[PDB]
This record gives sequence, structure tokens and C-alpha cells, in this order.
Amino acid sequence: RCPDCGSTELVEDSHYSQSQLVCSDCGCVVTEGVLTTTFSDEGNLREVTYSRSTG
Amino acid sequence: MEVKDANSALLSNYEVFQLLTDLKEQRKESGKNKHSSGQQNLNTITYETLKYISKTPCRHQSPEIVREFLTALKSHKLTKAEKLQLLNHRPVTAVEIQLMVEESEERLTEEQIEALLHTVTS
Amino acid sequence: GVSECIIMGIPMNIGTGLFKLLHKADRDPNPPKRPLIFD
Amino acid sequence: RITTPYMTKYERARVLGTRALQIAMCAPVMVELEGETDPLLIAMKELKARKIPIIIRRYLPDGSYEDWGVDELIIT
Amino acid sequence: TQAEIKLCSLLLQEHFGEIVEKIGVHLIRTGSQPLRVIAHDTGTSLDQVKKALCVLVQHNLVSYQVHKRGVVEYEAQCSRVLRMLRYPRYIYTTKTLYSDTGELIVEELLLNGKLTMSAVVKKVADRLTETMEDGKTMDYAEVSNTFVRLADTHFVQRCPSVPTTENSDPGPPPPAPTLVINEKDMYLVPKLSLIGKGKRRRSSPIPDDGIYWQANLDRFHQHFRDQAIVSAVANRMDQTSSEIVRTMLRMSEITTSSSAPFTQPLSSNEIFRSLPVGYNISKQVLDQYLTLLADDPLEFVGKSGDSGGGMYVINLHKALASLATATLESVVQERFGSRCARIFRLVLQKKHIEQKQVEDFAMIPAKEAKDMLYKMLSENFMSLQEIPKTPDHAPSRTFYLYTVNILSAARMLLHRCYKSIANLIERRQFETKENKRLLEKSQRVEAIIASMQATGAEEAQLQEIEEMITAPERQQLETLKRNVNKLDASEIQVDETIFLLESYIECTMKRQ
Amino acid sequence: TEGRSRDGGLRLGEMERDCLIGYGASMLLLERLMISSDAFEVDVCGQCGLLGYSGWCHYCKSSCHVSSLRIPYACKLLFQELQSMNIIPRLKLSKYN
Amino acid sequence: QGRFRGNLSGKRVDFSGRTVISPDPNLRIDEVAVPVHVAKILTFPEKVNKANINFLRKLVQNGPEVHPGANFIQQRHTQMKRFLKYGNREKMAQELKYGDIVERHLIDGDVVLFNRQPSLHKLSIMAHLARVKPHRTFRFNECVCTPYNADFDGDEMNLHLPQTEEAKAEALVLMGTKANLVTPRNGEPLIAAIQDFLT
Amino acid sequence: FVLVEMVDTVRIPPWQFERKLNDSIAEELNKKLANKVVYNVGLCICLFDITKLEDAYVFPGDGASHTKVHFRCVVFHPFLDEILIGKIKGCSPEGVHVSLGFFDDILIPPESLQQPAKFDEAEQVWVWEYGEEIRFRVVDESFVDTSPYTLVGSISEPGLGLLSWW
Amino acid sequence: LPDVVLKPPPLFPDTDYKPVPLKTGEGEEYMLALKQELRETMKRMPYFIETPEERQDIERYSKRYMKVYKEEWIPDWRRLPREMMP
Ligand SMILES: [Mg+2]
Ligand SMILES: [Zn+2]
Ligand SMILES: [Zn+2]
Repeated sequence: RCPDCGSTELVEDSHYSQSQLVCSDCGCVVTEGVLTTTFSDEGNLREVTYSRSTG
Repeated sequence: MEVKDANSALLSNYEVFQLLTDLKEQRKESGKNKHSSGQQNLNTITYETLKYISKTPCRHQSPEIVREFLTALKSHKLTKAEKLQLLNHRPVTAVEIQLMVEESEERLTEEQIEALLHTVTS
Repeated sequence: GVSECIIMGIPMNIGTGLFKLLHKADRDPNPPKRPLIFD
Repeated sequence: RITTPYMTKYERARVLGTRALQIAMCAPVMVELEGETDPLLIAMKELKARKIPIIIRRYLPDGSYEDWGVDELIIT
Repeated sequence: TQAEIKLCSLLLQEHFGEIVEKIGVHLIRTGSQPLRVIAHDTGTSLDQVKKALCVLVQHNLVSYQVHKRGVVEYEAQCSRVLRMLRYPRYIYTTKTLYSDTGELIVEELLLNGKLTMSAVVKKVADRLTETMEDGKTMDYAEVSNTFVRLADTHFVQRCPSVPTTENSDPGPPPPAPTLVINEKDMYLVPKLSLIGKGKRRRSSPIPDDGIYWQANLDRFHQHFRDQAIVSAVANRMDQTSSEIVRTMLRMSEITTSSSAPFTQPLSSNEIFRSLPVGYNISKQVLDQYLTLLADDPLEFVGKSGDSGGGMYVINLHKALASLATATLESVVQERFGSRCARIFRLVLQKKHIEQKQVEDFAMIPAKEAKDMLYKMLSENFMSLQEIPKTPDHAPSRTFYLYTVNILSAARMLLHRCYKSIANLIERRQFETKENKRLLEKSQRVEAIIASMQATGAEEAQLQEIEEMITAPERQQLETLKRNVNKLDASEIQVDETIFLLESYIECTMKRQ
Repeated sequence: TEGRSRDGGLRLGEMERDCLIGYGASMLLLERLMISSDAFEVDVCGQCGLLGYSGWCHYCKSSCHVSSLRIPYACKLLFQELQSMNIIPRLKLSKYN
Repeated sequence: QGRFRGNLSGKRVDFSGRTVISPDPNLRIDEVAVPVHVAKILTFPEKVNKANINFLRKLVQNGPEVHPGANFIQQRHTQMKRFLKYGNREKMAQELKYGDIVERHLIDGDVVLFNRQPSLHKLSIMAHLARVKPHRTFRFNECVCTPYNADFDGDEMNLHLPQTEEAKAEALVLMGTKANLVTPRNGEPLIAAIQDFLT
Repeated sequence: FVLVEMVDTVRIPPWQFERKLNDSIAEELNKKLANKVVYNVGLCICLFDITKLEDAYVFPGDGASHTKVHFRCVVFHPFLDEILIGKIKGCSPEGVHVSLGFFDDILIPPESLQQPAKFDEAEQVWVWEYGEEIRFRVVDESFVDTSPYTLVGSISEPGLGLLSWW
Repeated sequence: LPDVVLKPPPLFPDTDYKPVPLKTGEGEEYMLALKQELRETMKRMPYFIETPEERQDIERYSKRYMKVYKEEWIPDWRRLPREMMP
């Protein structure tokens, strides 16, 4: 929601290679930046299932 | 943040009164909006301490009178704490020297109290 | 060393970081001290 | 008084950077700029006018130091 | 030796203070160092370093030596710092073998380190003045007799005295006096014809100068070892054998040193002659006792000769090894049970043994004996030889046999005892400091009574002391007191095990 | 990130750092390789020399000597990995003067 | 790609671009052309002072759509960020206090870096004056092709924008194009006339 | 009331460079140590004077002017025997809540040392009769932050007679 | 295969064996008495050097009445090196 006015009309819009949450009324952002995994590390990491991570 | 000496030099209430008056006049001559809004506790503590000192008999004092009182009391072998308390309290009565003053035993001698009164009244 | 300056994220000693700058502020070193009355 | 009386390029760069950072923080202008909105241009004008209130504190490697004013140093 | 350093730090903080315990810990950790680097590393004032060094060298805790360029190096003795915990036992044994006069003598010698005979007899008289009453007074004759009796029995020894500087290179004096020691006057007492009477502390020129004495901890250690082996042989065979071995040890005290594999040859005739007359035992019964002690599977004594009738010798190292074995098996039994103690004694008797052989000889079912073996191996009480079939040392193709190393076991047990005493001291100090408010409250409400005890003693100040809020808290005070008492008793009890382990460790050291 | 399709930025390789060192641009290099790439704020305790969080040292169980400090995130990751290897880098802080 | 070489000695940064280059003789040797598309993305944080107040007001009034403008506004008291794409931009423009951080678009006069991926000597990366053009390529004077060792045959070129006044000043002074006309190897000038200029 | 030597690092922003440094330093020091208590020192009141003021550095970071200033400031710390004059700003059954005049409400004298005629029955009764004097006994300090006050002290009330007020 | 435990072991695991009760008698009582007496009497001795109190507030008339006066032992400088004279 909006920290100042309290408007809950926050919309996700794709910026110039940037993801953020912004309200359409006052144009104020509440959360900017997103952390995503890299394919360089994705091929290195091994997947674990709950059928094996529980015994 | 470090402290060098917590008891470097003891001072009476007259120096504190003078410092409070100087800070008050400096603030009223150089008043700032944002500087005040940053910490309003400064004006509060200064005004309240100044009012507390004004309620005391600390008025009508000067550094020359304080120096004369110190030189007069230095001849009665009294310690710094007792003369400091006498200057801060300014006892116009003998009972405050005979009873309220600590370590009255062997120090009254029934004759120096009159001299102490004559010095504190001046 | 410059390597650890780059790693630790501090300005390196070489280059512009060798010397230091001082602001020419209007002041008075060792200002007059308020005299002590009781002491 | 033993170092070079001229003002090097690294000292110029650092002084201009510090002055631009200060002016960007609402510092008082000493050259009375005429329509210069770029703080680096204001720093260049102040360096040309030789009125930068910054004193270079050169440090010798042994520990000794020396102070040099902008007007005292020779610019290029 | 982290546990040793911690115990020494706690003991120094409890006995001498804070500014000196830091210097002591620094000396113990960094070894011998000059005063300058000590003051530099500690980061305190020079005068405090000097005071700490002097108060440490007063109690003979540290020493100083000379080296190249005439520099003085101060080295601390961690063993000497550890031995001062055994002071109550020293006072008890000197009060048991002697009167209370020797008790006070040894107490003053331990609390002061170095003193003269006149000083110690004066202090003993002054302390005993308040003990007795009825207006009579004591002299210095009996105190001097007790002192010389302690001296000839080697309980007290003269401190190393600086030689005559006038005869030894009269001129520029070295930075250190280079204190030396002579075995001639080690137990000799110069004549002090002066006498006097102690004052009752009413509070209303040195003939023995340069001669300082101190309690000989070696004699106390030897006496405690003798008492331990006497108690052991008493619990083994009988009290008569204990008396026989006590007499033979009393005879061997003088003719033997503190470190020797065996004692001097003693014949049965002189032992019988020196035996107390309180026992109606004949020579044949004594010979039977000696020949049955020689056949003991413990090998405490040995024949080692046939001349002079019945010639016999005692085994100090073997007796200490047996005592260490008994202590180790006892602690194993108390920590893991009787079955694990049986397994431990089995694996100790046999030099090497296998798991199946352990189960066969100990008669313990599976899944439990191996568990006890693993629990005992995880505590560094046993070791695996691991004889390999191949230099690869693969576990699948090698044997494993359990073996008890008594030396490493005794060392780790001594370390555990040190850390245990350190933890007990820490708990005592914690309980003391957590209740310091109630302690000060009790002190003030009892000093209201301590004041005006006789002069100006009105009865109106007796019904208001218990009226304070400390009355419901007296149970907490009693619990604190009993806890401190139990902790001190436990520390003193562990001190005997520490002494036994240290004696067993030191006896096998050759210092070569 | 690395790839262009992954919205990745340019990489200041070793040779670019070498050129920036040769130019002597200390502040430019500091802004590029620290401020604009992996800038982060950590908490260090001046007593034990370890890393804290939210102005609190879990090791000493106190917060008097804890102070904030700017650092590249890669350096903090390196310190954490070294601490995992039982190799503890004890950071002894000091005043900027 | 470890921590030392891939994450400490050299690491990736933001506020950078990579584009194809093309010759342009109509620009000074210390100037470089920047496309409008990249200029609308790369932003510089300027602090509001008593001098550039009206310029920043006009930039905010223009918005993130017109080229001269900004994208985000950061207040002084609170650390909140306001996107200029939504809301009445005139209100935020009229409520611009001193010390606010405004992320303005890349405009003319800004000192910007210019670097090629293979860096042999220090002249491979140099600071120039940024200029905007409606085209989509990095254009600069060909006299600087000799230090960059470029040939305009499809080679990509990097461009880094500092986010600090100190870094910008250091780039303009030390890495200035007019101040690095000669190589430190032997003092021979590198930025000089080239083909189609000598003939 | 006693002077304390304090050495502090003061950061003055560049937009205050037009002001005199010896005044901005004092203003910032007064704003930083107003109505605060220094640990094991006492409640500081205000800056008394400035003894030493060395060069004003400028760091490559924020860019503001950093100065290491040596000064003397007044603090309130009795000597365990000083006599003070406080006013009764409340009272509890376990102890009277007397506050120094407009200075600080930190003095809580325990009602367990005067003659046995002390009882507070929650009706604002100071002391059962047979501008109040106060004798400090011991200081005490503590911390505040313990997760991601500090000066009260005890008071002595001996048999001072109190001819003016019971 | 060992099962999974959902709770870590307690900080103080219980053991079926307990410490042997302490030895009693006049010996241990005298041990306690003597140890307490030594702990008490050793603190007031001049060898126990307390930390020098600092930041003295003021000097008062009753200082000489409350001045901590204790006899100071003089170490034998003949046995002590010269580097420890104050
Ligand atoms: Mg090409
Ligand atoms: Zn809003
Ligand atoms: Zn810590």
C-alpha cells in the first residue's frame, strides 16, 4: 500500500530492465529491485526434492 | 566519545548561572528554525536550569565577591566541599552552619560561626 | 596496498588519495577560555 | 616549502571534486555564477578565480606535512 | 596448560589482587621476560609492575636470573602457584604432627613467604596471646624449640641468601644480588638468646638478619605420599603392616632423597628395634609380615638382598603407579559404572586384547561391552595400536587392540581436575558476587550490633535487627554459606587427587 | 547479471582496473567497483572484530562497540566463506582521522 | 570466475551501456554522441541546490517521456523514491526542496566514460563530454580512433557513467581527452590526423 | 556541577560554511549533548568552553567538515556527600519521589534510615511528624540497549533537625 | 538406519550416576574453617594490594578521619634487584 496516502493501488510495471512496485496515484515506489538466480549458478546447483529431503 | 576527567574542576552555581544566561542570549540572538526542531531539549533544559538557579539565592553575585569569600574562608582551614556548599546555599542563619553543615563537631568552636555569617552576608 | 584498498572498498593511497585536504573555514585556533571563578 | 610550487593534476582533480560535492550540497558561491547550473562548471570557475576555500595538506612519507593554499599554488 | 593458567589466574585474583594477577598470568604464559617488556605488554604503570614483582618474589612464587649484558629475567613457577592451594593440608599435617605452635609457625611462613626467626616467633606469640587467658604470658623458648624441631625434620628450610657482597668482588654491584643457596646451613638455626613475652594487642638490632625461612613443600609432599601408601597398605592387608611400613618410611625419610627408584637397604633387625613398643609383635611375626609383603601381587616392597638377616627394600615408583592405577579405576567406576570398571581393569591387566576376547574375559553380552569401549576411547583413556597388514593402513585389512596408557590418562585426569577446581572457584565467586547486596545488608545489620557492643550498649537495639527485610532472606544466606562450604570441601578433596597424579607424573621424570 | 538477455551490465575487467589505477583516479575507481556494483552496509564489533547485524554483536552479546561500515558485498561473502573454513578475519576498526 | 578474480579484481557494474560505434567528424575530440534511447535509461543523481533549481523543475515537469528530464525523485527528509511516470509532476516540481536527489537523464555537458573491451594501455578508456543525437550509435571524432584501436567494422564499445561528482571531476581532469593527447610510453602523440584526413 | 574534558568529532555540513566555525561547533555540541547522561560521568548540561580546535579535515566521502574538538562541559555529579534542595514531586509507600527543581526526577530516597516514625500511607504523606534537603550516597549507572534512567542513586536523610519544616 | 530427531540434545544431559557424597569428619570441618579464615585474613594483609582508587571527587575535612591507614611492609632490598625501588 501507499505509506503516505494509504492507497492500495500498487501496480507491477516493467521498467528499463528493472522490476519495482509503484502506486498509480502518487507515483511513489514501495519496493524496488528484485533478486533472480543466474544460469551460471543454476547449472551448478543440484535439485533436491521433498521425497529425499525428508528421509 | 571518550572521557578524560569526570571531576577535573569543581564550580559553584554562579558560573553555571552565567553560562546559562550567555547561552540564552546567544540563542535568542541567533535563533534558527531547523536547529531548534532538531533538538528542542536544549532550550528546555537551559530554561529550566536557569529558573531553578533563579529560585535559589544565587542572584546578586559577582566573581569578585566569590574570590573575596574564597580568600576569607581559606583562613579557616575549611575544605573545598564545605565552602562550595556554603557558596551554593548562602546560609543567612547560624543554624544552617551549626546543624546542616556536615562535620560540625570540633569545627564550630562557638566563635567562628559569627565570622562565617559576616562573610556570607557580604 | 592498492589491491586491498580495492577489495575492502577504501580510497587507494596512490593517485589523489596520497594527500589530504583542509577546508579554509573562518575560525580561531585555541579560542579564549572562560576563566574559573571558584578554582 | 620544499615541494613543487606548482599544483599537480591529481590535486586539481581532487579539489574540483570536493568543491563540486560541496556546491551540490548548497554551499555558498564565491564567484557569483551567471547561469551555471552544473556544479563542476562552478568549481572550474572558482579554480580560475583562485578563491577555493580549500588548503592542500601534503603529507611527506616520513610523517611531516605542509599546508598550501590554492592562491599560493600555481595553476595551469 | 590453559586450565593451569586459568586456575593460577583465579587463585592469584583471590589471594593477592588484580594488578598483580595480570603480571603473574603474563609471566606464566610468556615465560621469563625482563621488566621493561613486561610493563610494555601489560600496559600498566611501572610502579605497579615493580610492586607486583616484589610481592610475588616475597612468597617465592617467581624468581629472577642474570644473563648477557647483565639483564635481569623474571620467570614464574606455575607449580609453585598451584601448590599454594594445598596450604590448609600443610597446616593440618603440621598441627597433627606437632602442637598448635608449629601450626601458627607454618601458617605465618606460608602467609609471608620469607621471614626471620625472631619475626615469626614474635608473630606466633602475638597471635597466641588472644588464644589463651588468665593473665599469664608465654615465652620464646617453646616457640624456638618447636621451630628447631620443624627444622631438623626438614619441614622448614632456609631461603636462598645472597652471599657476602664485601668478600665477593667489593665494588660496583650487579643489578641483581644473585641469591644462592648452601646445603650446609639449609636446616641450621643460628643461636638467638633473646627472649620476650607477646603482647595481647592492646593497641595502647636484628641478630638473625639476612636469614629467611620458608615451608619446604618437598617434605610435605613426601609425608603425604607416605601417608597415602600407609593408608593403601592398611586397606589392603592390615593395620599392622601399615605400622611396619610407617616405621620403615620414618627411618628412610632421612637416608633417602625425594626422587629415587628405591629406598636405602633396611634390615629387619633395625626395623624391629626402631619399632614402637606399643605392639607385642615378635621377630618371627615381623619376618612373616615382610615375606608376605614381598609376595604381594602389588610389589610394594622387595627383598633386594639377604645379608643382615631380613633385608628388604620398598618400591616408591611401583607404589605410586599402583596408587595411580587405583585412582584411575575408581574414577572410571564412578563415571561409567562397575561393568565398565571391570572392562577397564581387564584391558589394563592384559597388554593387548581384542573385542571378542574382551567380551569373553569380562563376561558381558554384546552391544554393551563395545559401547563401553567406545565411551572409554572417546574420553582418551585407551589407545589403539592398529597393527597394519599393509603400509596403506586400510581399516578393513588391519587389527585393532585396546591398550591403556597410564601416563596420558593421568595427565588428562590432572587437566580435568585442574579445570574442575577452576570451575568450582568460578561458581563460588559467582554465588558470592550475585548475592553481594544481601551480603552487604547482613554486614550492616550485624555491624549495628558489632558497634556499641560494650560501651553505650542499650537493649533497645536488639528487637529491631531481625525486623528488617533480611529475615525472610536468611534462608538464602544459609544456602549460600553451605554451598560455599561444600565447594571449598570439594576443592580440598580434589586437591589430594591432584597431588597423587602430580606425584605419579613427576616420579617417572628423569630430567635428563 | 552477465548476459544481455538477462538484463546484465558491463564488466570492469582486470585491464580496466589497471587503467584506472594508472590514471590514479581513486574516487572514480571507488565509485565504479564499490559504490555502483556491490555496495553494502555491515556491522562490525570493535571488541571481537566479527560481523554483526542491525547494530548487534551476537558473539559478545552486546551492542556498544558495534558500528556500521560500508563494504563491497563480495568482500563480505569472502569473509563469511573464510569464517566457514575456520579462518576468522578479525577486523580491527579505527577512526577515519 | 572465483571470488578473487571474478568478484574482487573485476566485477560488473550498472549505469553502463554497450553500443555499436560510427564515425562523426562534426564532433570535437573531447565530445561523444549518445543515443536518446540510452540517454533515457542512464540517469545521474543530482542534488537540488540554489543554482540548478529551475533547471531541475523544468526537467521534472518534462517527465520520463521527453528526453530532457528525470525518472525518479528522492526527498531529503524521507528516503522515499517517487516515479515521475505517475502523479501530477507539477506538484512534485513545485515541492522541490534543497538537497533532494533527482535522477536526471543524460544531457549535454556530462562527463562520461568511453571504453573498449580489449584494454591494452590506459588510453583505451577515456572520459569525454556527452552529447545526445537522435541516432542509435556512439559517435565521436575519428582522431581518437588510434588510442581505442577501433576500425568501425561492427566492434561494440562500452560507456560508463559515474554516479558521484568526485568521480566525474576526476574523469574530466585526469582522463580528459585534451589532457591525454600523448602516450606515457614514449611521449609520442596518439590523438592526431588519420586516414581520409591526411590525404 | 563539575567540568569534564570531552574530545569529540564534529561533522559540520558544507551548507553551514558561511557561519563561523567556533559558533557552529558550539551549537552542534550543545545539540548533541542536551539532556543526556554520559556513562560513569553523569547528566551533562551544556558546553562550557572550547579549549583546543585542530585542523578541519574533509573526507573523500560525505565531504563535510570533520573537526576533532577538545572542550570542557558541565555535568551534574555529586561527590557522595553533597547537600541538594529538591521538591517533592510525588511519593510512594516504599519511598518518596522527590525531584530536583526543574532539573531531573531521579532522586528516590528509601524510607529506612530516619528515626522509626516513617510511614507513607499512599495519601501523599511525606513523613510522620516528630524545599527538602537531600544527601546523595552512591551513584549508579547502567546501559539501555540490550536487543537488536541509568542514573538514580540513593539518598541519605540523617537527623538534620529541620527546624524550619518539621 | 538412524531415525531423525526433531529436537537438539539438551544443554545438560542427565546421567544415572551421581557424585559421591563428600567425606565428613573433624578433618573436613577444620579444612573449611581454616580455608575461610585464610580467605578472610589474607585480604587485609599488605601483600594483598588492591587497585588504587582514581577519579577522586574532592578532598573533605573528614578525609583524615576516613583515611585508610595500614602498616606498609618494607621488602628487603638486599635480596631484591635494584630495578624495583619506587
Ligand atoms: Mg574491427
Ligand atoms: Zn502516494
Ligand atoms: Zn563483539
